[PDB]
Formats: sequence, structure tokens, C-alpha cells
Amino acid sequence: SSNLLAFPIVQIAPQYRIQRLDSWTDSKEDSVFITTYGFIFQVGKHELLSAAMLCLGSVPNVGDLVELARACLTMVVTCKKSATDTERMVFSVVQAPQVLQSCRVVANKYSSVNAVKHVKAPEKIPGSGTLEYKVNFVSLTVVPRKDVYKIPTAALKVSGSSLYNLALNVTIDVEVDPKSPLVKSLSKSDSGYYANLFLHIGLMSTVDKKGKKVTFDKLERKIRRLDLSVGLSDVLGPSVLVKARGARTRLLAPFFSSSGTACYPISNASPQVAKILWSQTARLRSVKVIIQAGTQRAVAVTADHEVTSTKIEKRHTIAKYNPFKK
Amino acid sequence: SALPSSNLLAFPIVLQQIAPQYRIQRLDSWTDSKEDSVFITTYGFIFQVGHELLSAAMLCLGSVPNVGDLVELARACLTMVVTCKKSATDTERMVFSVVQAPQVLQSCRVVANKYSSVNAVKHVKAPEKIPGSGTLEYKVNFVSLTVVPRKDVYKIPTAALKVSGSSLYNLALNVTIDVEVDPKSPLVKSLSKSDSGYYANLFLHIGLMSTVDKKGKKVTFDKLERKIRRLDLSVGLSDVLGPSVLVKARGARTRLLAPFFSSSGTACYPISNASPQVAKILWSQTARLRSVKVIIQAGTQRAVAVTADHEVTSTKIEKRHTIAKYNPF
Repeated sequence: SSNLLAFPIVQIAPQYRIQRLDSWTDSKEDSVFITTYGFIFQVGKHELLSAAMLCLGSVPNVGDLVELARACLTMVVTCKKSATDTERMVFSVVQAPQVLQSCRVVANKYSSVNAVKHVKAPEKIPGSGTLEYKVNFVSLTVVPRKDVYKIPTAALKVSGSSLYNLALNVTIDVEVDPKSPLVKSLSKSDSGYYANLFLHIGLMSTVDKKGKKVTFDKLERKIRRLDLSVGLSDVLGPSVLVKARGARTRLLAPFFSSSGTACYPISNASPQVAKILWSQTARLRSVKVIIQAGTQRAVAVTADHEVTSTKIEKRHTIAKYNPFKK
Repeated sequence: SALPSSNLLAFPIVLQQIAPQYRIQRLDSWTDSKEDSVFITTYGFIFQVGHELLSAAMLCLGSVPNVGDLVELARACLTMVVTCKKSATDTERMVFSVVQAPQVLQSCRVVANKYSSVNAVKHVKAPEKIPGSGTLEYKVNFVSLTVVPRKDVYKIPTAALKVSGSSLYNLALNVTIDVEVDPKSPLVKSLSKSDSGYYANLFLHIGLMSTVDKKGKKVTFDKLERKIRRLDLSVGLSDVLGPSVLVKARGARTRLLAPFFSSSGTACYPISNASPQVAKILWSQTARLRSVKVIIQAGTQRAVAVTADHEVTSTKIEKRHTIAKYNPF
């Protein structure tokens, strides 16, 4: 049923799901992030163009959370194409419930986002006419605001001839009917289908000591003491969560919040993986920590070195929706 | 299958011999500038080796000087050895290694450098299908040349495309694009339908104009409709930089509009940046402009949300400038 979020790549109840991250860190739960999913209709006839996603920001953790989710359905939102350097979709908030009044989108009264990351098929969205964005799915994440820390892009773009590029080779088991049109773009394994995602997660030195030179010994040892665990989530749209239990070298520090966490929205890492995850439940299959050369030029002519795996947090997945009570 | 033969470039989104095909677009009469090069855009497929087809991809090599039988300079492109791997920085990257390349190619940006690292979702059809390790090969199977002055192919810099402000208007183009496509090919689910088949939509930011003048009030729309009529835009399709929208202003630019055109009055918008899903559809299908409308939007995204778009006029459609069918070799 949440499988229709693949539209148009393919008697319809509103659904919700809550993910609790209270335990991820001992940071105190304090916030509830809201990500809505639904459909773009061309008003007047009334025709479904495309599935879409819209993060609202977050509100304080209070009250019946299932109520909060109900309230998210009574938003009235329209939208239109715009562009800057790329195509944007601009959502106008026409009506919102009181409990949403402090969140980013509702207080601003609009949200302008990259079109490809938030609309299944922007090519099917016309350049004019009135468009309604109908909220049908509400995904909530209870989490300390502190812990949801997106790495600034400037930081992800640092490179150096004597740095290694720390990445994860991430495979994601996605629950999908073997007969869905989506299967065409996934890999198959004896068990089922997975999606591949390569993610740059930090920087490591080639050089020990302000002398040279670090070895495959003390990089396996540096990373193990970092002690990484990785999961999936909807805060910020479909996202990879990474946590280090061990202190960060000087270099790794911009890649983790002060409570050791980082959230990588897949929308930015791999926009196609992200939109598959709008429609399908999914859990992490494996996450192998990779060291690559520290500049793209070097990466071309040098072999990747697989170090180890991370713990997979099996509680942190893209979970199944539930319909509203009668 | 006897269809465009490019149709396989939609892999793995295909309505399911492999035939190195090629194509030449010439734009030597587009502009005044003394001609300088042939830009090269290659399309093919990425193979796991352990020959297993994973997805189609595209790679721009840059440009080389105009001499010789360009139909052989094309055959030459077929004979590269190219390896590829995933990487990432901010987003997933596809890294291509030019392991070897004919001598006629050594000139261009990519072979000189021996590598290209590119935004994955823009250059690979299903990056979700590409393993994070192993030995992968990229086989060039389609070569698309564009004869045009380098001076003329001007990408507007990213920062200038993002300038916005409350006393500016966002000048944009409501572009619709006719794509020739098998009525049972899957691509169709994603396009818009018409009597004349199916078309894709693209909204493209193209320039800035002032809301006031000068030390002013409030340019009236009649003043803004006149300046645009003057600009005298003509718009076309091309592969110069992977599928692009070519925009030419024949009339004078105002102060704000000036950075949005080369000094021959041209500008090139890779669709890969504007709308990645549209650019990838134009890998495999041939296509031509259906309509291009010039729209004034408010000058910030916040005000766009509350302010009705204003359609000013149509542009000329440069009907010779298309994503043109390939040929056998």
C-alpha cells in the first residue's frame, strides 16, 4: 500500500509509522521529526502526477504521537515548479494544524526543495496550473535534536593527496514483490534484492607521527577503536545513521556530532536509492568500511582496501506503515 | 531490436546485433565564432567482470580540434579501454579510468587527465545496481559528436545561477520536450501523454531581471515584456555536454541578463544539472523541443510560493537542434 509511493513507476488509507531513537545516544529525547509522503495532483480532471516527499522539520516531543500524525493529514499544501541551478518544487503551506506551528516549513509557510530528490517523476510535473500536494503517509522520528547532525557539504568535499577517503559500501535489503517494475534496477541475491550505496563517511591520514607512514595494521586498529554502528531511518527523509562509540581523531571530528552521531540523507547520497525507500521497507544487509585514495585522481588508479564491517543496528530500519484506527 | 537502437541506453529500463552506432551534430552555423572543436559524448554500458551488464552510462570526454574524418575520430572513440568504480565525497561518484585511448583523443580533458570522476546519478542509469567493489568495465557503444566553437558552449557558473533577491525577477523557461518512444516502452509511465505521443517537462532558470529602474520604481510589465521580446531568444537541443538545452539571445542583454550569455550570446544548460531524469531519458530516445515559454517568477523562492507566475512569450524553437537518431558504422 505504501508501495504506491513508487508512482508513476508501477481504496487507499492514510498510514503512519513512528521510529524511536531515544536509546541511540543517552542524549535526552526531545524532538519529533516529521517526514510526509504523498501525491501531486493536477487540480481540475483531478489527476495523480507523481509520488512526492516533504520534510516539515521538527516539533517538541509531547502528547499522543499518533495524534500528532493524524494532525499532519489536515495540512493543505499546494506546489509549483521553480528553478535556481536545478529544478525546484515549491510547496506553499495554505493550512496547517496548531501543533505544527513551530516546525520550519509551517512557520515559513513554504518549502522550496530540489525537484529530483522530492518528486518521483519531475518530468511529469507541468510548468503551470494549480497543483495540490496530498499528504497520505506520515513518518515520525523521536530523537534528540542534538543527535540528528547532517555533515556540512564543505566538510564532505575536503580531500588531500595524503589523506585516505573513509567510506562505507552499504547494501540495503529492500522488501519488494519480485514482480514490481523497480526490481529492474536492483541486484538480486539468493535471498532477495538489494540496493548498493557507496557513502563517504570521513577522512583518515596516510601519515603517522607527522612522520610517515600509517599501515594496514594501525588503520584496522584506528577504525575498530572508532567502533562504528550504522542504521537506516526516516528523520530527514531516508537516511543512513552512523554512530562512533570511540573518540574521533582530529580529522574525523567534523564528520560526527558532539555525541558521536551523523545522519546522511540518502536523498543527497544517492537520490534513486532514496526514492525506492519511499515505497519499500528496507534494512541494512552489510556495511563494509572501505579506505580509498584521498583524491579522485588517485582513486582511479588505486585499489580500494576493505577494512572491516560495522555493527548493523537492526532496530534502525525503514519500517512498515500502519493504517489509522477505524 | 529494430528501433532507434539507442533504446538499449535506457538499460536497465528497457522494453526488452549490439551495434556500435554514432551521430554527428554540427553547430558551425549557430554563431559567428570561428569554429574550434568537436565535443565528444560517449554512451555505453557498465559491465561486471566475473561480461555481466549492470546499467547504461554516459561519459563526456571534452573536446578535440577539428581535423580529419570525424567519422573515424568517432570510430576511434569505440576503441578505448575504460575501467570504472564507485567513490563518493558529498554524493556517490562514478570514477572512470582511461586505461588506453587512441592518439587522436589524447588532446581532450578526459584522456589527458586519464580519468574522470563524475556525479553518479547523472552518469549511470541505475547506480543502485552498481557494486561498491569488484572490477567493472565501461564499454563505449555510441558516439555523439558536436562540431561547435568552444567559445559558444558557455555553462553559466553555479553561483550565478543561484543569485536571487527581493528586487529581482527569476527569468525562466517552461520547456516541454517531445520524446519518440515505443508506446509499450516503460519510459512512458514517467512522461506526459498527448495526441502526439508523449513529452517531458523541464523548468529552467535562465537569467535575472530587475524589478525597478533605475534608482527606480517599478518597471512595469510592459517594460519587461519589451526587453524579453528584444532578447529574442532561440532555443535548441544538443548533446554537447550530455543532453543540453542551447539558448541563444539575438538581441541585446540588459545589465543583469549579461552574465547569463557568452559574448556570442549563447548559453548551454546541461540537462543533467537541470533535471537528471530527463537527461537520462534523452540518452536512449530521440527528441525535439515541443514548446518553450518564457516565464517571469518572483525573485526569491519564498516569494515564488505566494506570487503567480507570469508567462511573457514563446521563444523560437531551433527545429534543426534535436537529440538526433544514431546510425550504423
